[PDB]
Amino acid sequence: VSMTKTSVDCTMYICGDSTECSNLLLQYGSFCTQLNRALTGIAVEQDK
Amino acid sequence: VSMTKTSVDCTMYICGDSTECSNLLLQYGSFCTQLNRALTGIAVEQDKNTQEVFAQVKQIYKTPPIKDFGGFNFSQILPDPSKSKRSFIEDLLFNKVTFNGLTVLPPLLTDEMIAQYTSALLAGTITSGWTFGAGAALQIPFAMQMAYRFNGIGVTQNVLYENQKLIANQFNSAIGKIQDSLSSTASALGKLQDVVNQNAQALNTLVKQLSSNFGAISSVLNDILSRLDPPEAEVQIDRLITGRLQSLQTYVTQQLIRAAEIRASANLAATKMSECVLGQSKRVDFCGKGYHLMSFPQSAPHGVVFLHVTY
Amino acid sequence: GAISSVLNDILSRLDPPEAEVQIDRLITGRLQSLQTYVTQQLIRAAEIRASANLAATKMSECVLGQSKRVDFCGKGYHLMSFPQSAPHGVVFLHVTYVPAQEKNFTTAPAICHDGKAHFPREGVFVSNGTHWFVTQRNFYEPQIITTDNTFVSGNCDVVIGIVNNTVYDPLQPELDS
Amino acid sequence: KNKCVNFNFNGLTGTGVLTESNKKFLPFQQFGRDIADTTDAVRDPQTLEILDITPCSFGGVSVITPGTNTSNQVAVLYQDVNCTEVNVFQTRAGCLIGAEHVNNSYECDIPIGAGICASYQTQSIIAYTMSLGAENSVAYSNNSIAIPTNFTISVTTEILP
Amino acid sequence: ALDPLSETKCTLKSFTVEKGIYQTSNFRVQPTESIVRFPNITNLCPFGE
Amino acid sequence: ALDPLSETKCTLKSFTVEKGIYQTSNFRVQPTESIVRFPNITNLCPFGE
Repeated sequence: VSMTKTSVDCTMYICGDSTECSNLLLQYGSFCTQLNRALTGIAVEQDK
Repeated sequence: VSMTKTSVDCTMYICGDSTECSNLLLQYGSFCTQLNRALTGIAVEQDKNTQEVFAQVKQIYKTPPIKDFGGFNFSQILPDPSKSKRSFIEDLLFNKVTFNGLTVLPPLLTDEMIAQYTSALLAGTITSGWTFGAGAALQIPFAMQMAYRFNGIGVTQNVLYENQKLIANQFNSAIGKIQDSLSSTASALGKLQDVVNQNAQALNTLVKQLSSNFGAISSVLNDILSRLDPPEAEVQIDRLITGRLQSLQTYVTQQLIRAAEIRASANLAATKMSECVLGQSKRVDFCGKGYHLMSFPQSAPHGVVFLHVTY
Repeated sequence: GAISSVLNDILSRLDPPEAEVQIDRLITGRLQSLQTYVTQQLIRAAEIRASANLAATKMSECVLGQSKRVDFCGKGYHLMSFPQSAPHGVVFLHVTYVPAQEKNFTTAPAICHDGKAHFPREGVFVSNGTHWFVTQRNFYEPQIITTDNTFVSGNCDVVIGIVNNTVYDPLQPELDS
Repeated sequence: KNKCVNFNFNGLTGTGVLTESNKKFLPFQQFGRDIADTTDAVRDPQTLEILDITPCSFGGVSVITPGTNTSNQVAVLYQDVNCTEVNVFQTRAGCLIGAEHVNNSYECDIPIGAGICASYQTQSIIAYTMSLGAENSVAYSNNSIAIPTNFTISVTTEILP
Repeated sequence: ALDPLSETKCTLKSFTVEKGIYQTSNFRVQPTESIVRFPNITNLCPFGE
Repeated sequence: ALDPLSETKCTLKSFTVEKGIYQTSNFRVQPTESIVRFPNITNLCPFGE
């Protein structure tokens, strides 16, 4: 029925505690945010 | 039932009319063509979902001119001949739902034609009942239809004929509450609002990714060609190609995943339209809470609404 | 984007420290191809999994038994299903009961014999313009309306659209005999 | 104006159909973008006038044709393209060249889009509104009923991969 | 490049084409002439002086 | 960065906030000290040699 609700932060996984890394990751744009939308979207779906 | 048919040109998106970009884009093989065949496959599938749900009968059934259905007022569900003939509820369902190579294809079956299929199935359940879904349409009085629908749930036919006026007031009042809830509660169509917004967010997010650099000196191809030489421009342009190419692979991947969700929901609505609407289903809680008598179909933008009459 | 699609050409043409740059492009390019192919197969796996559950549902429900679901087994009232194997699939032969010929008749919710309303127990009352009979909703079979083929309840004043007819009580001619 | 031409303004460049509109930018606003950060309108630097950036007509070129054993006559569809920028019938999906529009509605054989379909009939290709089946005014009343006198055992072929 | 019928044969990779609609190519209106626009050249330098 | 109410607006890109729960940011405990520990400095390397 339900899966393991996981919310992997796109920034911390790719750039773990790094501001220089984060500035490079902003150049990709929604490739970071869109993964958070889906992962947060899955967690809401498992509750449904 | 269906999604927004969006055929994104793989070449125009990655390469904004840049010959140097296209020459490098061809080096990636058929990733460009595969993205087009996937979205082209989706757009054909959204039409199949519309056909399996709405294009269920090969005849356009019409109601008689005299609106005498044994006390059941279907004026709020039948098409309005004065208004794109749609019912008063359908008018609420349509009103309560809100460049760079992204070709938004139209559907095969238009909204004015979707309402005609629903009116055909609606007229069939009213005039023919459960006989037009199995074979030739056999007219039955609606008071007689509901009697055997009561018998299908363990209720003897005498309950209807002895309380035919009761169900008429309950049914007509129940339809009235639906119009009040749809007109008052804007979140009643929240199911379809999430679908059109999800496709809109992915579509808008797809266009916003063109402004992203993906590690390149600039997101615009013309700036790279103007700033750097040809042998140097190919490196930075490649970063935008591989960056924008993976964006389409992401968008196509999400749309394919969402297509499976709408495909499953369309097959669910296809089972309801083919079982719950065309006839009477003994599946408990399949047509919603309560013993299912019949279900009247209603159209909506890229969706379908069922009015499950339950005992 | 590499100098050549063949790995042997890169290793032969370019030096070791320069070959890794061009070989990396073929790796990420061919890896992206596999990630694309596997992503599509996992998606098509969801499509074939749905049709497999439908086929399994349309096997165990339609072949192994009878289903009252409309349009679940072909077109019409389901009688039986004979499955037929196919390459990487299955084909069902949904045998259905399709009414073809029809005729218009006059009916009523009940009949009045002695003031009480007689409802149809299992079937529907019909009329050929001269006499009243009872038959099934899915087959025309004129049967004389008896006390066993009907159901007594209420009176004839409450029922809307009720008519008058004579009910054949089997005790009457048997008692008179 | 009103021509698909490449443009090079003060700060922004691109390709699209230059055309005026009724919009009004602010005195300092020189360019304009849509919700998705795509340039949708600009102000001409020389003349103080607003100019919308309509994209050049683009879309897929679909070919409507019957079977090879039927005939070699075909029709072309320019998706989302007006017939003035390609006897000829303008459809909601695009400009359909090579098909005669017929008022009589027939069954959808070759689904084009937006309720429009085509078929090879008496010979050439025709265009028509998608017919949703044969009209059947079911005779309904509070006393009539249809009971089936005969039936046919039909065997439906359901294919499921 | 003979006729639209042949485009379907090359797109579908089959001589025989079935009754239906098939996407063979894409239509793209090319730019007719590059249009360069810039504000009027005001505040001239004092090179003539 | 004003308040959690504003954090939802820039997250959802909507002025009107709807009823519900929304993830807006990521809590990250910042480091307190700048500890840099190294082995005992006994001898110096002979770069002069």
